[PDB]
Amino acid sequence: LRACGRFFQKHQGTCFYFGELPLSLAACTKQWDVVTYLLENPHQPASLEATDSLGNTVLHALVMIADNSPENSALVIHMYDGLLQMGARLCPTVQ
Amino acid sequence: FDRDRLFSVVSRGVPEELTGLLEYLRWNSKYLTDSAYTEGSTGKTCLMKAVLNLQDGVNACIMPLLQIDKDSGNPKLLVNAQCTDEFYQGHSALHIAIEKRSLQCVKLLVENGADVHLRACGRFFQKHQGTCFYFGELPLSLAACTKQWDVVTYLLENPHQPASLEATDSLGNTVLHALVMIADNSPENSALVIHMYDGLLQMGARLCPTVQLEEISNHQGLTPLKLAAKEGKIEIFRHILQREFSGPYQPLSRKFTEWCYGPVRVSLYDLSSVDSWEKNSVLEIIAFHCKSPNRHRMVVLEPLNKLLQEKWDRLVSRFFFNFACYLVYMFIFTVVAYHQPGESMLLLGHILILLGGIYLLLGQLWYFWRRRLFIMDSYFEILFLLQALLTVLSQVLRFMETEWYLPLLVLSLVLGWLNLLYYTRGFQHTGIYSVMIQKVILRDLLRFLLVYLVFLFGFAVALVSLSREARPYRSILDASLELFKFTIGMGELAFQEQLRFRGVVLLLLLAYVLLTYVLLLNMLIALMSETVNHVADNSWSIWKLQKAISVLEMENGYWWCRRKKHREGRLLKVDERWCFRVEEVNWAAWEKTL
Amino acid sequence: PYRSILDASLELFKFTIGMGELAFQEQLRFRGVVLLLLLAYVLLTYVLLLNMLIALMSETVNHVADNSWSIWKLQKAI
Amino acid sequence: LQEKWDRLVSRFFFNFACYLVYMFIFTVVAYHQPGESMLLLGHILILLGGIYLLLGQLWYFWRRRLFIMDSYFEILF
Ligand SMILES: CCCCCCCCCC(=O)OC[C@H](COP(=O)([O-])OCCN)OC(=O)CCCCCCCCC
Ligand SMILES: CCCCCCCCCC(=O)OC[C@H](COP(=O)([O-])OCCN)OC(=O)CCCCCCCCC
Ligand SMILES: CCCN(CCC)S(=O)(=O)c1ccc(C(=O)O)cc1
Ligand SMILES: NCCOB(c1ccccc1)c1ccccc1
Repeated sequence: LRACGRFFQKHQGTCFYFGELPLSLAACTKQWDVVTYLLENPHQPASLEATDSLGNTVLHALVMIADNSPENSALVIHMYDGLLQMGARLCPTVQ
Repeated sequence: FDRDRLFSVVSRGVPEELTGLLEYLRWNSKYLTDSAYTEGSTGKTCLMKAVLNLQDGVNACIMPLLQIDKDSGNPKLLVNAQCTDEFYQGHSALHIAIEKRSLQCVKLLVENGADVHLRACGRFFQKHQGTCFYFGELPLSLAACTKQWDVVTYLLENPHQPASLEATDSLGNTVLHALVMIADNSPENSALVIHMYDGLLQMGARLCPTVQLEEISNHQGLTPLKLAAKEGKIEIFRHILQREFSGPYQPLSRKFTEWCYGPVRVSLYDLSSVDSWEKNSVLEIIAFHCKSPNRHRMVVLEPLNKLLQEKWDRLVSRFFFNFACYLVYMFIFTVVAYHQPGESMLLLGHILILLGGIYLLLGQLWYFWRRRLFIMDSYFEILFLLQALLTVLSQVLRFMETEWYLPLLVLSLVLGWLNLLYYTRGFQHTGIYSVMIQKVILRDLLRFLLVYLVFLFGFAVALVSLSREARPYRSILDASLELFKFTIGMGELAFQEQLRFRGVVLLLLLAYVLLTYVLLLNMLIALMSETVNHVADNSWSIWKLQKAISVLEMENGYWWCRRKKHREGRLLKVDERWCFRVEEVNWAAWEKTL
Repeated sequence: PYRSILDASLELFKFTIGMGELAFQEQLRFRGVVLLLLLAYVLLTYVLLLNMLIALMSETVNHVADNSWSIWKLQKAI
Repeated sequence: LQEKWDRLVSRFFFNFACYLVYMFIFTVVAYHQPGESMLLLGHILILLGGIYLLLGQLWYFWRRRLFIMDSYFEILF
């Protein structure tokens, strides 16, 4: 599901950009237990190659929400590596 | 049994020696409240001595002392007796008990009939610049300024005589007002005052639910929220604006969170006594009635930051229309000044600057009449008045055909162009840049001028007197002018052979040079010392204060047309209040919450 | 003196370069007032120089010398 | 020291006022140096005033002879 309202779009104002997918939302918020289950559940697994209205994937969304603060950047990097490493299991043929 | 023996035994705390006191009082038909047993210096009674002389927390002499007075048939009460000195008027034994931090004595006095509403209104307790201790004037207010929870609850809910949070002192200050005044901006002090503020306010919902403690106004007409704005105490001022509670004490909140979604929070802020629609509001107090240096930091808080921003956006068109009308008026002024001796347009131009001068004159007179109660923030308001007065005077002089009309017209043109800095505050580009001129730049320029001009006169008189004998400087005005040319880098320092004392005159001119250089370096050093100890963030807050003052003036409209004030926010049930929705996004705080 | 804006602008600018001719010109009827305007221009201009000097001064204290090496590398990178 | 200053603050300004009067006479006489009677009276006052400051400062330095920039104005006076 793609939440593409003006509140979720990135702009100068009252907004919360996290990408537009539940997988991207579960990645911007430091929620490991949610993000793995969404990716490897047997009912309907999410795909890291999914893109929002701007074409941003999960890795692109993490970059945009990443500040230069060293508390924020540590979690974004750790989330970045974990999603990238787990992507080698679910979709090895996709870079 | 005289005063000296009685004062000694109560100090030593030996009830066994107090046996003969009752017999002596009955024999002489006297009471403990009589002037014979009170120190004439202040009016201290025998009970007051006992409370300040404590052992193990309870003075065993107090109880026998109190029951003796009851047996003595005193028409007054020793417990309710107060001092009579000018400095310590109204001081009582109950005040001493709370000060000594001894709940047991406070329990003892009220059980025997202590009046909890005794008002210590002496000069020592009144707030003034000097040796004083302002805590309000009631024992309840004293028990609140001192962090004594156990005392303050018992005084409020005791079955003998319960105190009331709605009680007021000589200035009309309640318990909440007293906490505000004694509240410093230190973050150890402000934490206890806020915690005391919430606790008394919450407990007030139990003892007096029908009474709104936050809306009680003192003799100055200020609520506890308005008093914090006037006193410039931002730390407690911020908490009241953003006060939020949950559970049974939810109605006591002023900030109601509507919905929170990640870093984005939506909160309904109460605008009661805050919106500028009502007279003597918090916004008006900060801009005009407040005089603390913190008033620029209080206009950037929420909801004031968004409340003033929305007012500015509505009135930004009025600000530029006012700016455009001033540019047109000054464009006419400049053209008429230049083309002063085709005559019909000059006459029309003279009329417009005459009508314009009256318009600014009446506008500024109306402003100062409204500002007469509290008057550097009005720096341009004075200049806009002077430009109007000189323009009116110049046009009046032109009617009388006196030649001095032209100098006044030209001085008005100079002042009018300089008044254009007032409209730099309407743009973020120019507003922030022009902040650091009135605060430091303009003040220290005056310091150098006054000192330098005095000794410019001293050297000018010296040069003229010394140069009067021949082997230049014919008067003070001339000698002042030549001496001033050294400052502008055009001073003619030459060995003038026409003077008999040619050598000495050069020495005076040289001595003036380095002595003046001392003044420039001192001024440069003075300018230099505040730049290092300066915060760039203050420039943004000071500019917002300048816009805050501006929007409040335009809300009143023009002097010739008073516009109806529009109330901000909307009436929303939260118990319905005129709340103001504020949308706030904070990634840093949200991530720390995760 | 001061026959036009271009002339009057030039004489007023000479004060900034330290060559301003501040004299009591007897040829003018309002000789006293003209001097007051010239004097008022001097301190008012000095306010502008000091404000600019203060503005220049405030970023030097809050400056990092390491940025100069990185900015130069960006210039070479471009 | 604050209570001593409050008691002697009137003496400080009286000393200041006497110096302003003395310098006002000094400035007038210096300017109007070559009606002659007032100039002669003005010359006498600055002569008597000069001796007064001379004797006052000599007495000060005699008492300060044991321990001598804090006396910067004492030298100038
Ligand atoms: C568009 C053509 C205008 C031609 C010139 C007319 C005279 C204008 C006089 C003038 O300079 O007014 C300035 C004023 C705004 O100043 P302020 O209140 O911001 O001053 C700030 C001080 N700190 O401006 C106003 O208040 C608005 C103008 C009102 C015009 C109608 C007047 C009707 C009178 C009966
Ligand atoms: C009111 C009219 C005065 C007319 C001028 C009279 C001469 C005054 C001379 C003068 O300048 O005295 C200054 C002196 C104070 O200096 P100081 O001790 O603070 O110097 C500070 C140095 N650091 O002042 C005093 O000591 C007080 C004046 C004494 C007047 C009576 C004199 C009687 C003599 C017999
Ligand atoms: C109009 C906003 C609707 N929502 C926000 C999403 C942008 S919401 O998801 O319905 C929501 C969220 C949180 C709370 C709450 O914290 O009380 C209530 C409602
Ligand atoms: N070209 C427009 C420049 O605007 B100014 C400006 C622009 C951005 C930030 C700060 C200021 C400006 C110019 C002169 C004096 C004061 C401010």
